[PDB]
Amino acid sequence: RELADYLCEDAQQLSLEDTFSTMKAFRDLFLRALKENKDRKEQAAKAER
Amino acid sequence: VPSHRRVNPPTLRMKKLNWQKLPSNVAREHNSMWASLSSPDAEAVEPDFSSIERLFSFPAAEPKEITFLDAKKSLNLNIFLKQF
Amino acid sequence: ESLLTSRQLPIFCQLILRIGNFLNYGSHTGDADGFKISTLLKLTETKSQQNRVTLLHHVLEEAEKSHPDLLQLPRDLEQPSQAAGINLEIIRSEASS
Amino acid sequence: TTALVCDNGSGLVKAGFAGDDAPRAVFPSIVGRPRHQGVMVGMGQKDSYVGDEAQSKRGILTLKYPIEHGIITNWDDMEKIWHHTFYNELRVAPEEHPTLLTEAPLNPKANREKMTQIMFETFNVPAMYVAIQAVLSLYASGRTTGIVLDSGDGVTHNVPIYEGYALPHAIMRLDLAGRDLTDYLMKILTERGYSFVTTAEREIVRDIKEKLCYVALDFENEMATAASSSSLEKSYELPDGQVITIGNERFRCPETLFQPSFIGMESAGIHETTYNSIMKCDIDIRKDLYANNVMSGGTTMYPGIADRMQKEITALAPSTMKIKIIAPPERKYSVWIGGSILASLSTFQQMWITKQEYDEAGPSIVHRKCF
Amino acid sequence: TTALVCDNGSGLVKAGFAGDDAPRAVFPSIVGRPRHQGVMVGMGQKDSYVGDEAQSKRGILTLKYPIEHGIITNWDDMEKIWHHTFYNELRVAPEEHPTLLTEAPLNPKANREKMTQIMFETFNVPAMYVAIQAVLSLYASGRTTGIVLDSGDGVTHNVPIYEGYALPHAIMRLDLAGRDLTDYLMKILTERGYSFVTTAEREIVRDIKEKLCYVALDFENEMATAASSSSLEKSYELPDGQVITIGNERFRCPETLFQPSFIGMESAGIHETTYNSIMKCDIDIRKDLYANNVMSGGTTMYPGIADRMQKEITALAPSTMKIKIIAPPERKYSVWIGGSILASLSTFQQMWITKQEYDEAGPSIVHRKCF
Amino acid sequence: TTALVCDNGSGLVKAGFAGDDAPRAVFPSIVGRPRHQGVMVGMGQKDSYVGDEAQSKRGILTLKYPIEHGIITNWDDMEKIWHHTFYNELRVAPEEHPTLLTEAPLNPKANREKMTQIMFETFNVPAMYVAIQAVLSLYASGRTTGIVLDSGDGVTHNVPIYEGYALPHAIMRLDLAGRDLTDYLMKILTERGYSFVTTAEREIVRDIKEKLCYVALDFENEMATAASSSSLEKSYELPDGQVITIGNERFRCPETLFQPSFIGMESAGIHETTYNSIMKCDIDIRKDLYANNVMSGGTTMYPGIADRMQKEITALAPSTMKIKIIAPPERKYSVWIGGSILASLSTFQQMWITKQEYDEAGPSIVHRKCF
Ligand SMILES: Nc1ncnc2c1ncn2[C@@H]1O[C@H](COP(=O)(O)OP(=O)(O)O)[C@@H](O)[C@H]1O
Ligand SMILES: Nc1ncnc2c1ncn2[C@@H]1O[C@H](COP(=O)(O)OP(=O)(O)O)[C@@H](O)[C@H]1O
Ligand SMILES: Nc1ncnc2c1ncn2[C@@H]1O[C@H](COP(=O)(O)OP(=O)(O)O)[C@@H](O)[C@H]1O
Ligand SMILES: [Mg+2]
Ligand SMILES: [Mg+2]
Ligand SMILES: [Mg+2]
Repeated sequence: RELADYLCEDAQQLSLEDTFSTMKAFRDLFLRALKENKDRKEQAAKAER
Repeated sequence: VPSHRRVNPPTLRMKKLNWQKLPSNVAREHNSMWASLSSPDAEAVEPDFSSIERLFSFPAAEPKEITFLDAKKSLNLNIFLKQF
Repeated sequence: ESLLTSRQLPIFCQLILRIGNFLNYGSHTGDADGFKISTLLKLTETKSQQNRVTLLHHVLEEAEKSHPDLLQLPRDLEQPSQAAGINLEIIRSEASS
Repeated sequence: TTALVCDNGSGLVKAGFAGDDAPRAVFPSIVGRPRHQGVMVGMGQKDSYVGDEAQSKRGILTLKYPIEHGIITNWDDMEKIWHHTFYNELRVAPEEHPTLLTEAPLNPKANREKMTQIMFETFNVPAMYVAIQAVLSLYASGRTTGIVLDSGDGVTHNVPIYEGYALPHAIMRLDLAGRDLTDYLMKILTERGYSFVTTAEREIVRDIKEKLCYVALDFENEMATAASSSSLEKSYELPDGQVITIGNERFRCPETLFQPSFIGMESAGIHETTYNSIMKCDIDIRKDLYANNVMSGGTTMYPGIADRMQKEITALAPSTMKIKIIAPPERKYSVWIGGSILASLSTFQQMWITKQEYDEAGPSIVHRKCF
Repeated sequence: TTALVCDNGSGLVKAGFAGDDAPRAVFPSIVGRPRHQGVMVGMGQKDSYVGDEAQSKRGILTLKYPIEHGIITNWDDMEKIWHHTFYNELRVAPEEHPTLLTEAPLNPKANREKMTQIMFETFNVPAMYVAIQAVLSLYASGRTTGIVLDSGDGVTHNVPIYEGYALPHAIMRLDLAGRDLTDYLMKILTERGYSFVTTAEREIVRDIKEKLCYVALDFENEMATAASSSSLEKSYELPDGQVITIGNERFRCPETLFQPSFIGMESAGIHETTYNSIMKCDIDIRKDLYANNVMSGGTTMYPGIADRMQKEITALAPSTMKIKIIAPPERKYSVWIGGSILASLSTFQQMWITKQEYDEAGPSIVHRKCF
Repeated sequence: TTALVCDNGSGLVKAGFAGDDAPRAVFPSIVGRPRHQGVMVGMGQKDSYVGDEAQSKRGILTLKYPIEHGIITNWDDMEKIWHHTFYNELRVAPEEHPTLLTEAPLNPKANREKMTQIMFETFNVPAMYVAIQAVLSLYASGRTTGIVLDSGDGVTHNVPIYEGYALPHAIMRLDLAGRDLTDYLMKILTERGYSFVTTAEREIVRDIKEKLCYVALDFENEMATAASSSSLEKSYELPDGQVITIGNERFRCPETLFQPSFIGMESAGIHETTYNSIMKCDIDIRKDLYANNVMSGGTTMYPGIADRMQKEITALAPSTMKIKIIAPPERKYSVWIGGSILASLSTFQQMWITKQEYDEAGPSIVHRKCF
């Protein structure tokens, strides 16, 4: 109920499972974005070399 | 204090990030995260709008080694020759 | 408890809200006081002109220089990631039975 | 005495008594034979495991499905299946109890001939009947009119009935159901690296399909969501302790029912099958068939199939008539339940196939008595 | 200037030159589009095979028939069929030769409208004529009076003509011919287990129907002979080498012509259609229509249809008047032969539909010029 | 610019230019690392030996195969394999040469993702393509239609093609080829007393299998002949000077292709895979798959395999139709040869995956541009 009021969702329609799945996908996209940025910077440095 | 809404308009046409917008009265709850962001003492990050406007806007409208052979037979001859 | 007491997640939500308020000006979606949880999934939709850099990659590229504490953000979201896929109803029914 | 209902479907055999609300003996229809070398002598090493024992011991077995697309290919295996469901699971004497059987329409006749001959000469009942599954589903629904789509594990068939009259020319059979979905899920699970090649792994892929898969309301938007983010991915635990995670294959697997070209079949989807079954009937009854689309079978256990079915039929039908999908929560066993309705009716008691009729007419009375 | 005669029937396009006795180009009217994935680059992979090439490569193709029950459903496919029969088969310029056309009676008018529009705006001839097929069959029969039952692949129609006068109110149409027989034959072959579901397999069932099926002289006695002894059973060789055997299905397939309730139609048989077509005429002219039952079409190519037709009409008609069936051996091409007779006639030259008449009158002169 | 063909199979990398007859660099794909303590200092002791140097110096090395059943497990080893086959074998710059790689069907997609990403970002090309090996074998055979059985060192896969059209639902994969034959021969040479346990001894058992083994025409008669008299026994000389003599293991070892239950696999043999791949297709092409059984790969190089597989398919197929195995004398390198015709084809030049398209579309174009 506190997280339903926190994320401004309907309390009778919030499920914790899709909330945590959205956070799981957001963390996976976060790590994939960091990995792609690191690979892009490494390949740009290798191309400049 | 509406610090999040105090953003300058952009010069160029921007690619629309689609989202499901909340109602305002739902966002002004007591336990709301956006209510804690609406306090001016919270930590705010100033974005660099110049690079976002730069990138995510819409776009607008010699004879060294001469040979008489072809390259396939010449490279086959190079493989044949360089093993000697 | 980690979602309710996260420090960097409201920082990132105000950052994406300011970027969207820049980015969706002149439309019905602009001038928003808040948005749903599914906005973070669609961040790879906004591509650059070269179709190489998404908006998430550029936000973390800017966050690597100016505000590195946003890179502490998977630590707060590790326990939601571990908690995902757990059905509360079946374990509560098993405990009640 | 009290009659028996034995839905001997392609995937799961559901047997039980008449006048009951739930099928007492539900177990899958497989025959498991050992393929490795037995070294420990004694302790009763059976050469053929049938039913739940084949399921529990499947790591050392070759599992054979005796029914393929509603057609019994192996008859000794189905004799073993009938022996297990009569003597071991239900624990009944078949010579003093009538037994109702279920069959898909547009079946080869010699299959019905051999079922009649075996059930009167090996499992010799006092009486029996062979019934269309869609009529039993409509009798389970408690209504007289409607069109029934029934999709088991081998056969997806559409039968429309108006006021107790079934139109035979509008009955449409499609050989695409849950076993083809399981084989297509085997084919698409190799993209993620998970190799499932054995017959034992077919049950694991079937359990993945039962527990995690769902019918998408819009397929292209769900592909766009799966390509964008990994939010709808879900994890499953294998019996060796390995944890897999699947994404778009949750809804690409049941989409073969709506798009049969995934597995190479030229035929149209089940919504087009339903619509062509409606349009082959008379014009005066179609309004009754639009509002009473009854679904049955375990292939309609995906929790997104009714809204997709209503959306596709509402796109197909004219908009001035109501589309309503009758999807009860117990439509998995409804083929059993309406049989338990039909075996307990007083008006059914003269419609039995007695032993005297079989003895005077050979195994040919099933073509003239059953529909 | 030699005219062209192009019978664009439902079954097979039969085109050729006027004054000849046999048509030069007989080829089936299908359009075949590939459905699987092409991997081999180059060598002219056409996206649509038309005619004989679609027949000879049908194992990788979806085949579409442009005509359904005498009505052209798909028009781009018919444009491809007309381009194939003009440019590839006869190899003639259409703009220098007239081209006769054939049409079933009780057709919706927009088919004739779009026929006129395409033949004067895409395949623009100096002249054309659209004719009733039964009138052409009577012209090839060489007699002025008679009633013609013409049964193609989509339309079975009865037209009586007395002394060159065709009575319009007695003309009858029934939407039951050879494609519906092929559909019913695919339905009843599933009793013996041979599942023919694809569009390619429809041609195999059509070849089975052309080679093996026949009209029974009595139907219940042939049930007695077929059920008693296996003397009538015939084997057929499939293109994969498998050999099938069919029994009573040889004569159950054409009896849909004499009993339309097999495929769920309320209408009466073709003999009752002929008797009601004769009885709707005047009482004076019924005697000549009894003695001149001319028949045409490929559906009249079963080797038992004339004696059954004579038996049913002689049972229906009063016995004092003579019943005779006129069945020439070349009645398959008799529509083309009658078109070649009518095209070469000197009195037909003022009856042409010219380019100038079309330009002054729109595509509406075909209703007032033709019958 | 000339193109490169590089069949990077499980066992032997076969690489060369386009338009050439024979693959110039044929060498096995192994990475060898030392496992003992080196006491001498100086004169260039390398930490990793790739190719023929690992074969010559194998008595002090652990050899690792980077590819297992067509799926690359170790990627730094495969990077070194590609580095050796570009820089040291062909002596070419990959930045100025297009490259056609081969791939087995039903491969995991992330394997193709990593092939595209490493091939475009370590050895960055102007263009590169990933093809199916069976399509290249049909290119080498010089015919358009046929079923191709390819059997390399890790994957035996069956793909049927008719008139340029591969049927994707009929493609079958079996993870049984020459490496599993080598491991089974290591298992069964222990019966005669010869012990082989190391990775270097796998090469000696592979040389025994390449030099002495042959496919029996009839297995039971050959077992009876080898048990009766020692006429089938043959001798071989080891590098330590010991002379071995083997009997039934000459034809028990390739029999695992026809009997996969020798190594504990549930799946059927290659003849049943070929027959089921033909029977999964549409019917009208099946005759053209019987006369064009194209074989490829080094596993089908035993001098008894064509007559045996002809016997097995002729037992399996209907007898009214010809079976013809297309077994060329150069079927070891036929994947490379058909890659050389496809690389030299004029129409193939639009189907390259250019570097610009890779930069625009990420590493995702290889799912949609390739097969
Ligand atoms: N909860 C579920 N979710 C999705 N699919 C299911 C579920 N339960 C069963 N199924 C599928 O439906 C089939 C059961 O339908 P049913 O008509 O009982 O088959 P049968 O009677 O032929 O054994 C099974 O083969 C299974 O693949
Ligand atoms: N020898 C035959 N025996 C039986 N049926 C035939 C024979 N030849 C053709 N048919 C059937 O008759 C049809 C051809 O009739 P046709 O007069 O060409 O019809 P249409 O011209 O309207 O297409 C074919 O579809 C075929 O099924
Ligand atoms: N002459 C031969 N006789 C029998 N087997 C052979 C012969 N030559 C090669 N082989 C076997 O076939 C394989 C070669 O097939 P190939 O397609 O080149 O494998 P890869 O391409 O994966 O290295 C080798 O692993 C070897 O075991
Ligand atoms: Mg069922
Ligand atoms: Mg005709
Ligand atoms: Mg290979």
